[PDB]
Amino acid sequence: MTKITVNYTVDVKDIQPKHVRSESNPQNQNKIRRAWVLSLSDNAMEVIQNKIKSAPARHAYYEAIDREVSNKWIELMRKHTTESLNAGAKFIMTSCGERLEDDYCGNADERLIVAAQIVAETIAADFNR
Amino acid sequence: PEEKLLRAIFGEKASDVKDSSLRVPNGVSGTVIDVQVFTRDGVEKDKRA
Amino acid sequence: GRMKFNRSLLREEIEGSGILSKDDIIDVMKKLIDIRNGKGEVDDIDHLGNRRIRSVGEMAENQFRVGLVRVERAVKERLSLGDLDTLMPQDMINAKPISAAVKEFFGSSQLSQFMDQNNPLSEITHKRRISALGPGGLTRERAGFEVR
Amino acid sequence: EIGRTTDPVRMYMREMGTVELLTREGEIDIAKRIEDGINQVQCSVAEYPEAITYLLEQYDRVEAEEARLSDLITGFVDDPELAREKFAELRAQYVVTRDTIKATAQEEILKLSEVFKQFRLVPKQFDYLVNSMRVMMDRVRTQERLIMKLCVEQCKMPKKNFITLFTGNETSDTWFNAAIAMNKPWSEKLHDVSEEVHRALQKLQQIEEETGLTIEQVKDINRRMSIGEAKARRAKKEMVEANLRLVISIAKKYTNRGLQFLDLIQEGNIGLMKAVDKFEYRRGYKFSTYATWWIRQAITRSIADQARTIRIPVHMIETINKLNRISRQMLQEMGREPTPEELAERMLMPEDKIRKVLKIAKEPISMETPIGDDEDSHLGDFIEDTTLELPLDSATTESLRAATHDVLAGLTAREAKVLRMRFGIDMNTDYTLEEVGKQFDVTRERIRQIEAKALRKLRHPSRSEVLRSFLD
Amino acid sequence: TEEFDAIKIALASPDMIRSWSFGEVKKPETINYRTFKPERDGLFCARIFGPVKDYECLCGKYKRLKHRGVICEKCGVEVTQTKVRRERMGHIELASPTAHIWFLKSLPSRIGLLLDMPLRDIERVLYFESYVVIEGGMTNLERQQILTEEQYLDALEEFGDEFDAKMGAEAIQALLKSMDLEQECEQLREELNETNSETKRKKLTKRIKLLEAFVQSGNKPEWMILTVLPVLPPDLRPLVPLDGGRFATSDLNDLYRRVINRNNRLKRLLDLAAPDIIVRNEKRMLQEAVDALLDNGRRGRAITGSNKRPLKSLA
Amino acid sequence: HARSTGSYSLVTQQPLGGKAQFGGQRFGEMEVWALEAYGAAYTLQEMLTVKSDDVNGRTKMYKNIVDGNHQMEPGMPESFNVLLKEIRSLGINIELEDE
Amino acid sequence: FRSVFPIQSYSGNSELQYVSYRLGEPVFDVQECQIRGVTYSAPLRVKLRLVIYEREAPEGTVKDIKEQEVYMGEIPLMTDNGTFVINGTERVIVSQLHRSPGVFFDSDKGKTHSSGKVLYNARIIPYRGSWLDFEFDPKDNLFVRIDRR
Amino acid sequence: DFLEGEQVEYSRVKIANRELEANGKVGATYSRDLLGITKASLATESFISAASFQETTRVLTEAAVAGKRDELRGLKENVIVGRLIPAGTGYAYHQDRMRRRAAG
RNA sequence: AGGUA
Repeated sequence: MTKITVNYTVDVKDIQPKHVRSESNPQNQNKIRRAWVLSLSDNAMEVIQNKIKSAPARHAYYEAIDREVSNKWIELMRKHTTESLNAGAKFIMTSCGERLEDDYCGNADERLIVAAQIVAETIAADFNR
Repeated sequence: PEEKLLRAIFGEKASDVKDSSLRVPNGVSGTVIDVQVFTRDGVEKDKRA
Repeated sequence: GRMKFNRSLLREEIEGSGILSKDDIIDVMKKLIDIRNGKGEVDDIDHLGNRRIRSVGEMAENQFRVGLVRVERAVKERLSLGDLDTLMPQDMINAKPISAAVKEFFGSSQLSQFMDQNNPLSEITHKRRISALGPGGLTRERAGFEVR
Repeated sequence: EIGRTTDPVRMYMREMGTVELLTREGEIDIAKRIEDGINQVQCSVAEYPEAITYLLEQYDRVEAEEARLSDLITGFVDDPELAREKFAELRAQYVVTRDTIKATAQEEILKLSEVFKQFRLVPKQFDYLVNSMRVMMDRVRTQERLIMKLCVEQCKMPKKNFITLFTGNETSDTWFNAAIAMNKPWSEKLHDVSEEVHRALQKLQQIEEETGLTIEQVKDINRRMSIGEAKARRAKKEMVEANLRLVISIAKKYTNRGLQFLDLIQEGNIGLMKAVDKFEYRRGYKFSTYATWWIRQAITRSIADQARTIRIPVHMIETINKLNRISRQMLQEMGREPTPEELAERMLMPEDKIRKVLKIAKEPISMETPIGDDEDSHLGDFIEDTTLELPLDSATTESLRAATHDVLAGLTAREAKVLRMRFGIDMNTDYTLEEVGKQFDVTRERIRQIEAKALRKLRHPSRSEVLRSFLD
Repeated sequence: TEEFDAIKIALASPDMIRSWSFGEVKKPETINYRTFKPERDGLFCARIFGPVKDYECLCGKYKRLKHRGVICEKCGVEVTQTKVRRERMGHIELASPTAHIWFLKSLPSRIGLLLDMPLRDIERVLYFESYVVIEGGMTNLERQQILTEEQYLDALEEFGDEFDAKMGAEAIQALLKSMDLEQECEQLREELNETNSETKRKKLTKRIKLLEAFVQSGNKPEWMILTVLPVLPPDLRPLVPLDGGRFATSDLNDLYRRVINRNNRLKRLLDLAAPDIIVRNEKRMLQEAVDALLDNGRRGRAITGSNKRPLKSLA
Repeated sequence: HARSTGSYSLVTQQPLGGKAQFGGQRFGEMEVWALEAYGAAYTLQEMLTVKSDDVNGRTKMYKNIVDGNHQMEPGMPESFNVLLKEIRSLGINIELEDE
Repeated sequence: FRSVFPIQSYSGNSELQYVSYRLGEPVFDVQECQIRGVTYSAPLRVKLRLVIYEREAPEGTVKDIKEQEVYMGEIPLMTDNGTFVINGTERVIVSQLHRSPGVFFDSDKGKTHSSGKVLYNARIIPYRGSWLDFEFDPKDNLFVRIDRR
Repeated sequence: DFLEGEQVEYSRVKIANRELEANGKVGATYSRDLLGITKASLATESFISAASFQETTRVLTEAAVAGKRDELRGLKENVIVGRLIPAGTGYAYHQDRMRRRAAG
């Protein structure tokens, strides 16, 4: 049987470069993939390798992981905006549109890493079965 | 259908050969001063040649 | 080309090998450097001394040389593909490429024109005409006021 | 290389530069490993009975004179007598091996594989045996993957546990009870899908019965097969990659004569692969010599097909080439021109066929070429549309239709009605005489008499004058 | 007789390209030389584009105006009006997906800017100079990055059956498949409300504007990579007889002949499991031919035999 | 050179060709601008569709003039249909949409 | 002929040597050439010799065969009016004015790489072959360009 | 989008709408920009006009990727289509069509 | 190709 999956949770160095792309003008995505990669240990590496026996199947599985981490990141940012509005933050009109006040703002990177870690724990739970 | 009706009426039938004679282009006139006939070797000559 | 080459480098020679030598290249560099220093003088590309007239004979000879080059390729292929011993050489020379290319030059070319034949003066002018266009000359993408 | 290049020719040369040329004995060594691979796959087919049964069926068909002898076998490693003797002893070995199924069996299998070692068969029959064994692999893996899908998606268990427990017999109820023995929840869940799994196991056993061998031996033999064609394909690809330079050198001679060089080398590579599939060193010749003719044939085929804008048959292309060569010969001999009479004399071909062939040998020209040697107008700007009816003729047709309709209106009811469907006047359909008669409930000479009466009535110089103008 | 208030221009989908097509052009054949009846199923085909002469099947079966609402089922050829041959389009099923040159070498490269990826990289990937990762896995390899031959080999050796990377237009199309527009739009909208950095906000604004515009266009980015190539009606690329050995033929006809030849050769090579070098070469063939057909002149010109002149292209 | 009927073209329907009777006179973009400068609309439409490229409209006009009637079918010039088909020949969708 | 001949074989010691050329008399005169629509041309016949040396050793002729007056094409012959008849139409070859082969030391002016100080460049224009360019940059450096690369 | 190069007529009708309405969003402020005649003709509302007399390939690509939908109402657009121009004699016709559009 | 405005 297969019940071994240790998540490499919580690190200050989980926010140190995730924005790295091999190429110019970094944008969203390719930080999501790094986010859910660094959230899993090499034990999870080997577990994913052994559990799924097909390259297209693992490919689709990684796409599903990307999709779910993106969805949870989106919902976490939505709830953060909601609680900021409930905490007294308003919408500041900049030349990009609405934002929140700096004292009420954090950053998207830590939200993404938290979402990736929670999804990593979810995948571990699905893999310890 | 109208052409078929007319050929049935007049008793005429389609010609086996179509006219392709060289006409003088409209707008020009004049006298035929010279006629050249070139028939390749191995092909029967005609009277004019 | 050789006589102009020696003329612009101020040599008493007016003849020599067509292919360049290292000395000629070095002389060209020295002359260009002297002009850069202001000692030399530039030469117009519009002076009739720098523009040469290829009459009918020279153009025909150049095109015939091109035909000889392609038939040379054919001959060199044949000399190894064909017999390396006695075989009659008329069977290995091809008249089609040379004649076809010569006919292409004389018949269908930028500088082979129907003689404008409505006056004796027209014929004389056409035969005396000098064209800056054609193969190896100037395209109409010009003006380019200098040459005009 | 990475040199801001946009020419496939350049980096094709880069690709061919990586592989180093071979020597004469290098080709022999590569063909030797190819022969080892093909002998391995032949032994794998040998251990498979059904392909041999199919081969014997075709041998029997040939003996019945229903198939060509040269479409089954080509040469042997020491003719109808040799083929008959080898197939007779081969049938004997096959039956003596099959009897051991339905120590000794291993010896019979070894002797069987040995007696196939003499056979050298046509590539088509060998490819058929390979495809049959491949579809055996496909069906075996399909049954295994069906069991996979059922046990995994219906019982919610990981793919890792299945491999250890199921493998070893794979066609019995032992693993069912073995997995149940641990009282696992998925073992209990398997009891609701056990019927489908058992039915699939029954189909697997039926497949084994069809093969006549246990499924484990099927896997062993097919894995030996797979490694066999893997080695063979690797060696063949090595040969093809190492011999690209010959293709490039041969094609560059044909490039000066029109057609893209890249297409020529691609076709030459196709011919090179064909030669590699057909190459042998038992002949004793050099591989380059054999591949040269194949590449030349491929290049000639490419020039015949993909270089002519209009299709010209290969034999017609060869006739054109012969005509051109003889024309050049006569031109350089007589020194004046190729006269059609001598061209007719040299060929068996009359001369009118010669001139029509000469017309065919020329390729179509673009309209984008300027008419008059670089006038800013193109050739296609002058081509008249001959498929368009002139408005003069369209107006004439309209007036004729109006006149015919008026004239038919000038006749009686039934006569005009018969005429309308007889010739298809003013409807988009035409009807035969008997078809009109059936609707007029009169199927006799009467309908044609009515038509003739209408014609005779139209003969009068009161209804024909209006139609007289149209036909002069 | 036709009423329409506006004209829409958009990305043609392979399905609607097949919708335009009446038949698949499978052969580069044109005519029977001596008999000028078009071949089947060549660039000129009555079975696909309609009959040559007015209202008669090109088999000698039906010659009348009566047989016009029913097509000839006794042979491939159909029977309609000849003007239909001026409007029916065809389609060619490309064995390998091919990139559209217009979306590539325009000064703003729509493929380049949609992938936010510089032009040299697309040129090298498409022309088979280097590999690109079409999604990775748990590797140290980014979702998108170009790799050379030895780098790709080292990645493959270091990382096993987790590494999805291809080369050329197939890889580009896979990348466009793996990219989702609406989800990225939502992500950018969330990030903009949270981010306060000037440069980050500018990047987010530019990308959100681009993606929202693309979504409003209602186009799928994968459509930029041509899977099926439409072919123009034959009448718009006419082949008309002319006296002597000369005949007027369209440069489009020769270009499509080259495209069909290279596509069929690619199909044959794939069926024969040809070595990777040869199949890459033939995909290069197909890409170059398609680029010349769409726009000959941005790829180092294409000339034909027996005629030294840049071939006319659709652009 | 003067024509009212004669040589049309294959790829387009612009009337031109023939050393016996030539085509019409090129009503280029300059003349289209000249008509647009006035309130010249119907004359421009005649220049564009009826007499230039609309084969159906051209035939209908000839029949109407012979019959003694002066009106036109706007139709669509065959050149524009050629343009649509040729744009569709690329990987580009172009369509005609109603309101 | 003397430029292209003798033609040396790529291995085989079978060389083709030129002797002379002879112009055949035209089969048709100017008048009948114009009437018949055929070119007014003279056949070109050339004397050539194939020489096979010692096989195989250092050079030196062993055997030689001579082809006399081999026909390698027909060249249009010039009329007394200074014209040529090619397809029954009397054509003229216009003399061409073109830059002479040699060296031109031209001045580059009007475009200065955003620096001013108009420059100089020397172009070696061959009668046949590849151009050579020696040009300057506003940094007082000299550069070589074979053709225009 | 606070930096969008937009046609002034649409901007003017939008600002008129927001001013007459109680909704004063956002906004909205604009600054007129000057473009060369080639650029102005190149960046028109209709891709047919831009593609006709200027860089055709790039304009067509931009329109296709943007999914533009030109609604005519321009002399050259209707010239290409082959209907009456919306100028002079034809202006009466198009004005009629304007009444037939967006209303029964 | 050349010539015309």
